[PDB]
Amino acid sequence: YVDVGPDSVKSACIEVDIQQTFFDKTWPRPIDVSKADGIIYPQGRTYSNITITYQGLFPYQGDHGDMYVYSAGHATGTTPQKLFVANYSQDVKQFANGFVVRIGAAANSTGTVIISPSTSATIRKIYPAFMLGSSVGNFSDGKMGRFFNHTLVLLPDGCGTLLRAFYCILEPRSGNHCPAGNSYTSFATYHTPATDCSDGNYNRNASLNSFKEYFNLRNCTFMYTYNITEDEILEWFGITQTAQGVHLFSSRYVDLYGGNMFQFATLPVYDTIKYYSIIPHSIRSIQSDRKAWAAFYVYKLQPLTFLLDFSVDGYIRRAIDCGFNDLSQLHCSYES
Amino acid sequence: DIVMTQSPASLTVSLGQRATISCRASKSVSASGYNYLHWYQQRPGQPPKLLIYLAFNLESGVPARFNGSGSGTDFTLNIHPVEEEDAATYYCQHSRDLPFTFGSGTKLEIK
Amino acid sequence: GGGSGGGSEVQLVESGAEVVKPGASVKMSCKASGYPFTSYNIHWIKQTPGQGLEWIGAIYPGNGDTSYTQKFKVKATLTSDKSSSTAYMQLSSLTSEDSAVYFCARYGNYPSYAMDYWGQGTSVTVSS
Ligand SMILES: *[C@@H]1O[C@H](CO)[C@@H](O[C@@H]2O[C@H](CO)[C@@H](O[C@@H]3O[C@H](CO[C@H]4O[C@H](CO)[C@@H](O)[C@H](O[C@H]5O[C@H](CO)[C@@H](O)[C@H](O)[C@@H]5O)[C@@H]4O)[C@@H](O)[C@H](O[C@H]4O[C@H](CO)[C@@H](O)[C@H](O[C@H]5O[C@H](CO)[C@@H](O)[C@H](O)[C@@H]5O)[C@@H]4O)[C@@H]3O)[C@H](O)[C@H]2NC(C)=O)[C@H](O)[C@H]1NC(C)=O
Ligand SMILES: *[C@@H]1O[C@H](CO)[C@@H](O[C@@H]2O[C@H](CO)[C@@H](O[C@@H]3O[C@H](CO)[C@@H](O)[C@H](O[C@H]4O[C@H](CO)[C@@H](O)[C@H](O)[C@@H]4O)[C@@H]3O)[C@H](O)[C@H]2NC(C)=O)[C@H](O)[C@H]1NC(C)=O
Ligand SMILES: *[C@@H]1O[C@H](CO)[C@@H](O[C@@H]2O[C@H](CO)[C@@H](O[C@@H]3O[C@H](CO)[C@@H](O)[C@H](O)[C@@H]3O)[C@H](O)[C@H]2NC(C)=O)[C@H](O)[C@H]1NC(C)=O
Ligand SMILES: *[C@@H]1O[C@H](CO)[C@@H](O[C@@H]2O[C@H](CO)[C@@H](O)[C@H](O)[C@H]2NC(C)=O)[C@H](O)[C@H]1NC(C)=O
Ligand SMILES: *[C@@H]1O[C@H](CO)[C@@H](O[C@@H]2O[C@H](CO)[C@@H](O)[C@H](O)[C@H]2NC(C)=O)[C@H](O)[C@H]1NC(C)=O
Ligand SMILES: *[C@@H]1O[C@H](CO)[C@@H](O)[C@H](O)[C@H]1NC(C)=O
Ligand SMILES: *[C@@H]1O[C@H](CO)[C@@H](O)[C@H](O)[C@H]1NC(C)=O
Ligand SMILES: *[C@@H]1O[C@H](CO)[C@@H](O)[C@H](O)[C@H]1NC(C)=O
Repeated sequence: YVDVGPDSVKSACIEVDIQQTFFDKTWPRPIDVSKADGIIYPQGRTYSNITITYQGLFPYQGDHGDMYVYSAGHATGTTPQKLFVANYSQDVKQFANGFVVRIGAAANSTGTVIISPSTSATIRKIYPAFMLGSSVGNFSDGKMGRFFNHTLVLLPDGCGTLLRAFYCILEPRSGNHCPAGNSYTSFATYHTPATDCSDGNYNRNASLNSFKEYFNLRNCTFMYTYNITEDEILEWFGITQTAQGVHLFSSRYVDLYGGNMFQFATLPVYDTIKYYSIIPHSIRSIQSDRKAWAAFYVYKLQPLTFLLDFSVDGYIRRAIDCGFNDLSQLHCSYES
Repeated sequence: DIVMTQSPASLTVSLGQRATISCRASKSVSASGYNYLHWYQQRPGQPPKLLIYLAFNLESGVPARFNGSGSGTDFTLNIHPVEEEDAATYYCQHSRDLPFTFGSGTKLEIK
Repeated sequence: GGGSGGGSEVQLVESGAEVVKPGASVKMSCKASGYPFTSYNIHWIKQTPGQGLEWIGAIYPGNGDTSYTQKFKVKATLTSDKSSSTAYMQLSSLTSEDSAVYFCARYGNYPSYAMDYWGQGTSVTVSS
């Protein structure tokens, strides 16, 4: 086991306000394989200026996915108050074969700050946070969303400049509003931009510290960080699991401008991941300085046959989901 | 809010005999496979020293005559066989959840 | 009972002793050395002859967060300085019931989760 730093000294947790209705929004961004949306580049071979038929793990054509969105939290004047989150922690999904994630999709455009539906602002990219594991159950007061035994946490930190991946037991804390205490509604992470994101000094531990307020980290077997370059470009994240471990994919390190996903880590996680949930984040802004944070989209992977169209430099820029409709199947059979 | 009880208040023991100190918590101090109970030894005019951590682990330099044991709410420190250098006051503390608390302390004297 | 010899790597060195009048306040320091100052919480403990050890509270030097036990939420105020690697405890509204030796100690994180290292204590006396 590994040392992951200090426990929280806080005697209670920040109060968390769940209002699903403010987060129920239809901003559809479905998979378009003709733009190679959500394609994990096939592993073990390279191709160029050619079209192959391939059987791998892909999201299917036209899948709307599940949309998630993070919001600024309550404020009064210049005083951050309760957190503002959707009902994500109780919504435990099934990992199956894994999933890919469309990150920062609506950036640069304008949208709502969620917590105040009339206020609008320029939308900025925000990275998603995940909790994955093999055993789920209830918290003490009946609520779903508690992960047992070792749990894989994927938690961006450093105002979007870092990804932390760690695999430990999550011991719920007992203070007021904590998962093992009174008036528990949901756990969340947060950071406070006034103190945590002043230029030159991004706090690389601000989100972890907030996580550490709801759970004590115990029997941790690893904790990795992955530096992330600050920009506002559309990018894709993927995760799968084999007997060799959990595999993390990103477009960001190889094909930043195209979206092809390449493996950038193998985590030594050998228990089968059967469940995951999205960890709600809330940003402790003051009222005047709220921002809009781009929704992200999570699409499940299935075994599918695709036509993959490799450009000359070797990247996939067009594809066809053979099972999509009759016309696409006609294109597939016409290459055999 | 866990409260620690130590027994006895003081005890005098002959060289080579065994000393047993008990600690009871008002509520289980067990989670995640640990018992969050620690023992400190304190000599006069000095600050406490950590002896045993997480119920039964000896800190480095601490001889094996100290044996810590127990789980949940009831713990005991045994010193066997006692040497002249073991005359101290012994304190238990839990770290299960905040606020942390210590026991009243047990003063050990040697003949 | 002064069991010394040489020095260890990690040290907490509390400030000197104090005698003050009732109603005053006193502010004592704890200067750490030998470890990364902001990854270890500093805890404070009151020791008076007829109560043993009383936990006061603790501070996280990384973001200044604090915790107190109910009996001390008001009496004590915990602060830290990163540059000097120092922790401070200020006690206000002093009565005779506060004459005691006060300790700072470091919580060791993994493993142990114990007070691995203690300062030598600050003696505070409140004479009527
Ligand atoms: C912000 O969050 C980060 C999380 O990312 C926290 O990072 C913690 O921070 C601790 C800093 O105090 C640190 O604990 C120390 O770690 C060293 C071991 O070296 C490490 O170097 C890397 C980090 O830059 C680690 O990632 C390494 O990890 C290993 O395992 C990981 C698995 O994730 C692999 O990535 C890697 O390949 C490798 O397998 C590596 O572990 C320890 O030496 C140190 O131990 C000290 O404990 C006692 C001190 O109080 C002491 O008893 C110990 O014995 C020493 O005695 C003398 C001092 O008395 C020494 O001089 C002797 O040499 C003897 O060793 C020793 O001093 C301690 O555990 C964590 O490692 C680090 N974790 C990670 C993942 O980065 C920050 O704390 C957070 N900051 C704030 C602020 O909250
Ligand atoms: C977040 O999402 C979750 C999951 O989708 C959602 O869970 C729902 O919680 C409510 C209660 O908060 C559950 O309501 C139950 O419904 C059944 C069907 O009638 C009742 O039997 C239950 O009521 C019993 O308990 C009451 C006292 O607690 C009694 O007064 C009552 O008479 C019954 O004895 C209870 O009403 C609901 O089943 C789940 N839904 C699912 C799919 O699990 C949760 O509420 C959401 N949280 C927020 C903040 O939006
Ligand atoms: C939001 O707006 C920003 C800023 O205009 C967009 O970033 C820009 O994205 C384009 C392409 O995605 C980048 O162009 C690239 O230039 C490089 C290096 O000079 C070149 O080698 C490539 O062929 C590529 O065309 C451009 O660098 C980048 N701008 C910045 C400042 O990084 C971003 O894409 C927009 N996001 C959305 C979701 O609309
Ligand atoms: C990850 O990102 C930061 C850069 O912002 C790096 O940490 C900085 O390193 C430079 C010197 O290399 C220092 O001047 C800064 O003070 C560091 N910032 C800190 C410690 O917060 C870090 O080196 C990068 N790591 C890798 C592996 O790329
Ligand atoms: C967390 O890690 C420690 C291993 O260091 C586990 O503690 C062991 O527990 C077994 C039986 O439960 C004992 O036989 C060992 O002596 C313990 N070792 C210690 C305390 O160092 C603990 O069980 C782990 N917890 C979980 C849930 O896996
Ligand atoms: C790519 O392939 C086409 C036909 O398959 C051919 O006409 C063209 O010359 C090729 N380009 C390169 C760079 O090989
Ligand atoms: C699951 O819900 C029941 C309902 O009150 C509760 O008694 C039980 O303890 C919950 N599970 C856990 C692990 O606490
Ligand atoms: C993990 O915990 C779950 C429920 O607490 C249980 O089904 C399982 O036995 C535990 N893991 C192992 C390896 O036993």
